[PDB]
Amino acid sequence: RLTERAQRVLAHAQEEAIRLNHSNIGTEHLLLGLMKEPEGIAAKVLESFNITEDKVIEEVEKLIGYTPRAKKVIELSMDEARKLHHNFVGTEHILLGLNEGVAARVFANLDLNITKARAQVVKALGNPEMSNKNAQASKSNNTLDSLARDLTVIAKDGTLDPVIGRDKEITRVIEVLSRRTKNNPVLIGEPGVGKTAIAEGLAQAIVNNEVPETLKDKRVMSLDMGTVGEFEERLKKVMEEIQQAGNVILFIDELHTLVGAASNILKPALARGELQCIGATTLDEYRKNIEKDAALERRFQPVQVDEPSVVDTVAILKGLRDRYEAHHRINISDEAIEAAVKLSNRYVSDRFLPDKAIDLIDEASSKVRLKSHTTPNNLKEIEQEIEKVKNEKDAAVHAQEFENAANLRDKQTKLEKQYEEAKNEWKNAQGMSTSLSEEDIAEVIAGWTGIPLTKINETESEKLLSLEDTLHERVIGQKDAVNSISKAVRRARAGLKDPKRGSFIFLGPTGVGKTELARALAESMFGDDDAMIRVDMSEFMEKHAVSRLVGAPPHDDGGQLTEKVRRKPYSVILFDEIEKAHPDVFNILLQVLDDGHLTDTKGRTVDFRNTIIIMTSNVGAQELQDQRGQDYETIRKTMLKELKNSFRPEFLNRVDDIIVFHKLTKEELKEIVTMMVNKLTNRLSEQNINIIVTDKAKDKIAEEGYDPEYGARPLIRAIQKTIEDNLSELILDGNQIEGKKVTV
Repeated sequence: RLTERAQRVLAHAQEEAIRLNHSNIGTEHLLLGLMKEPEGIAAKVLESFNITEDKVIEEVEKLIGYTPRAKKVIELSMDEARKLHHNFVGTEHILLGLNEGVAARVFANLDLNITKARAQVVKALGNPEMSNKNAQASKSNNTLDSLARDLTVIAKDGTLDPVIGRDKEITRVIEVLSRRTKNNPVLIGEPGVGKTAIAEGLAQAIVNNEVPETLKDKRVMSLDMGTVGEFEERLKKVMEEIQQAGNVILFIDELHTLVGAASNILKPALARGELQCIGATTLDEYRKNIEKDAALERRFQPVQVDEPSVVDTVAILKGLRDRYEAHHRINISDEAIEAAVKLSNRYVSDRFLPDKAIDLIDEASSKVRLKSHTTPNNLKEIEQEIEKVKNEKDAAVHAQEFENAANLRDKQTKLEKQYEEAKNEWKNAQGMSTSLSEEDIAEVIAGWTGIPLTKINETESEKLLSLEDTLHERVIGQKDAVNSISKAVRRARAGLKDPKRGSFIFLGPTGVGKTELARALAESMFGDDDAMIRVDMSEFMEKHAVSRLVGAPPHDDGGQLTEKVRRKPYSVILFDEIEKAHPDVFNILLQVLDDGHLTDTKGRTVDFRNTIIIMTSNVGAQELQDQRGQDYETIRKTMLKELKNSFRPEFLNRVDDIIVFHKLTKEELKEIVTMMVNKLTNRLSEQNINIIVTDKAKDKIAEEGYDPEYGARPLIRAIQKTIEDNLSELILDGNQIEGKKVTV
């Protein structure tokens, strides 16, 4: 039938009949629709000559204080289709149909059909705009108080200060009011980290008035969420007032309203279908609270960026790099910014990097600022010079010294003699200036984590360089397999695997570097081995696939490890004896191997690629006859086949690498025992005691305990069994201690 040009406002002038509830649908539905709001859309050009638009609004709005007269206005409006050389009829020739639509009284809003309206048709384009670019009928074309306090005017002071970077984000925010659905995005995750300062980005657009054509009217107010007998009847009061005033928005500041003094206070007024504002909730509180309603989970749009990304933080950081510089009184060599984002990026597994890196602006800036806080030892030596006798200088006044005389003015002259030097070298020595990286990185995370080693130094031009080397220092051997890994998930790093996507097999007996270099492995990785978690795949069989996958058909025995790592922000996993099982289970252990995570039943989808899992085998004592010195390719290919006997390439094509044991010898026995000596060097020679290494006893007992069954691990205890008891010898000595050395 009709078009988009202001039949828009006749469909919603039929909503103006629903708005204004009148038994004659009046021209003030056409015009109090056509004037959508009391804003100056006065932009109708006829407030020049005779009749004010706002005067029409007031007097016809007192007349209320298609109605076939105005259904003939539909006709006379369609009569204007050929009168002014058009295709179609536009937006204000409704009013050029509005003979009847006048407030014709003593103050008549009688409407000029010609008078200077023809000069106003020399004004309006007319025959250029027939219709339809999509439809080109746009805008200017041819208690009310501290209960809702704001920051909008406070930003419009300029006192609130510009954060930067969220152009697309605040753009999204603009798009949310373009919904017909969900007028807030509940920013989830870590809100208010700067996401409150994203709202400062929004009021920042208000003070800019980059805030558009339309949205300059309504404004952000800050809610008062505090306590009073009843708290809430006042709030129900102020609801109808400012909601009736209706030219603002507010926040839920922190909490969705689930309280006792009540929860459903004006949550029914929300449920009245009204009231565009902003809520507040997090990731799992979207998942709890907002989803706990599932009408909250209906009504708002969940959006976040986190406690955020990289160059976002570079943006807002180098933008606020003047503001918080007016706080912390230092300013930046931006390599500190680089290394800061870089390192707390590498670190913080449970909290997030960047508002914690704003907190690094706090810690590091507070650190240089605390070589920069209080009165400035040699200036304090000058203060000792200020600090010999005023605090006892004087009393010769009290009685008859002929002596007041001397020592009085001796120390008058003598101090003031020795004084203004303090001013001179003090104002000189009141340090260097900008916030350098090196030590306001190194010193400060040394104030947090430490050692400018694995905990700080760690540029991976260092450890990726000496990587294979470094772990090969720990448990020697398998260096082929070592940089088969260090190579292998070297190219997990530099992004060349999937960002959510690694498994490594053992070939030997336990604790030969299985326990010990799976140990020393993760202890090299992030400096600490504690991440790594065990199930044998002799253990995960059928209903440890139940206690691996939660029940309801067969209990909450699901996950021997699930709820732990579910709570954890970081872990590493090692599993054992894989083709001790059959090709059937390798699909559920392959379900561990999936997803860029695992799907068990309990809690959360996250990354894989930050750390590693590891596999282990021991069965191939048969192919040790192959070792009894055939190659990597021979025996790895042999138990790559014998591997593949039970295995699945879905499952195996989630495993990275076959990892050998170069079974070990008595020599590697001797040398990991030599590492055990270097342990006691590393711990108990910290009393810095010298060491007799008697190779009689060493190769004696080493010769003894080279276990065919157990390998090396238990013997280590069986070393110390005597040996550290031998230390007790030494402990009960206190004599062959630091600097000296005995054994047999």
